[PDB]
Amino acid sequence: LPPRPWITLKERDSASFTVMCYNVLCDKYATRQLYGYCPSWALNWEYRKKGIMEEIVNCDADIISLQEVETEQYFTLFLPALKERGYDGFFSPKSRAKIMSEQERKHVDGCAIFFKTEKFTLVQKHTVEFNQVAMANSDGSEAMLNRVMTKDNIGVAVVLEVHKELFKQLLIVANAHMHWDPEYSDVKLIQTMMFVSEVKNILEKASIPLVLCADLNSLPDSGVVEYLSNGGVADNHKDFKELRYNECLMNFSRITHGFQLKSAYENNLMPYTNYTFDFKGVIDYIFYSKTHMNVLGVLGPLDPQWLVENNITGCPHPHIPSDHFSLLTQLELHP
Ligand SMILES: Nc1ccn([C@@H]2O[C@H](COP(=O)(O)O)[C@@H](O)[C@H]2O)c(=O)n1
Repeated sequence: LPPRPWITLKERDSASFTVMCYNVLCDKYATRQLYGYCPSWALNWEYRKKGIMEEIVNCDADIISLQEVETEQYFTLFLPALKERGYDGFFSPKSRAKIMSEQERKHVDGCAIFFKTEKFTLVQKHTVEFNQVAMANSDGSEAMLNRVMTKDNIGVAVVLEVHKELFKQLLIVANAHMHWDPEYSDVKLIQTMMFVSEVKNILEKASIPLVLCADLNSLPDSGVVEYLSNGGVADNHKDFKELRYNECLMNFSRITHGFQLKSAYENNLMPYTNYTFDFKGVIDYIFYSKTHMNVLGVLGPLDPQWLVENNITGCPHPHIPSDHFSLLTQLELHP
C-alpha cells in the first residue's frame, strides 16, 4: 500500500494547523453482511484498530474529528493512545437518552474531537442532539416529528483557544455524523441546518472562525452541500421532498446561515471518501471559514491504479481498515 501523497496547494504566509476527518467504521457495523468481500479476520476489531490507530498517528493532525467512535474504545483505545501523542479529546456518544444495558452502552458510537494541547486550550464543549432539536421545532410539521425526530444522530463542537505562539484567539471545531439513508435527504439537510444554527448559538454565548468536519452522508450535488457552500438554501429545495415550503425550517435561519464556508477538498481531488462495493462517493467533508482561513494543502487520495492493480472494489480490506478514507488538510488562520 503506497503512502498517500501530500499536496501543496498554496504557500505559507498568521497560524497554520492541520485538521483530520475520519469515520473509523465502528465494530458494531463491521459485519460480514455489510462487508462480505472483506475476510472476517480483517474485519475483526483487534486487527482493524491497529490500522485505524496507524492511520491517525501517521496523519499527525493538530485537530482530529472522528466518527463512529465506540464509547468504550474512546476511553480505552483512542484517548489513552492520543494522550501519549500530546492530545486531549472531547467525546459524546449517540443515544444517551435511550434506555439500554451497561454492556450495550459501552458499544454505542459517537463523535470525538482531539486537539494537541501544546497548540490549543479547550474553553467550551457541547453536544448537539438532532432528535431533541427536531422535537423542539416540530410544531405544525408531522414530517419533523415522524422522520427527523426519530433519528438519533449527533454532532459535537469545541471552542478552542488558539495559542499566540502559533502566530485571545478562538476557533470552533464541529464534528457531526448525519443519518445515512439515501431516501432521507430531507433528514440529512434538516440535521445539517440544525447543527449549523446550533453552532451559531454556541458563538453568541461565547466573528469566530469555524472548521466543520462531518460524515454528511451527502454527495457534492446535494442540498446539504449547497447549503453549506452557498450560505443558504431555498426552503422549496427538492431534497425536502415536502414539506418543502414548511415554516418550521425558518427557525434554523430561503434558509440562510452567516458562515461563509468552503470545502477543503473541492474538485473531486478525492474521487470518493466512502468506498464500498455497492456505494462509492464523496460524503465526508472539511468545511472552513473562507474569510478567515486559506487552504495550504491537502492529503491526496490513495492511488487508484493500486486499487485497480489489486482488484479492490470495496473497503475495508486487510490493508485499509475503514470503508472511509481519511481527510487531512492544512489551514492557515488569519487574525
Ligand atoms: N447519498 C447517499 C449517502 C450514503 N449512502 C449509504 O450509506 C453508507 C454510508 O454509511 P456511513 O457514512 O454512516 O458509514 C454508504 O456506504 C451507502 O450504503 C447512500 O446509499 N446514498
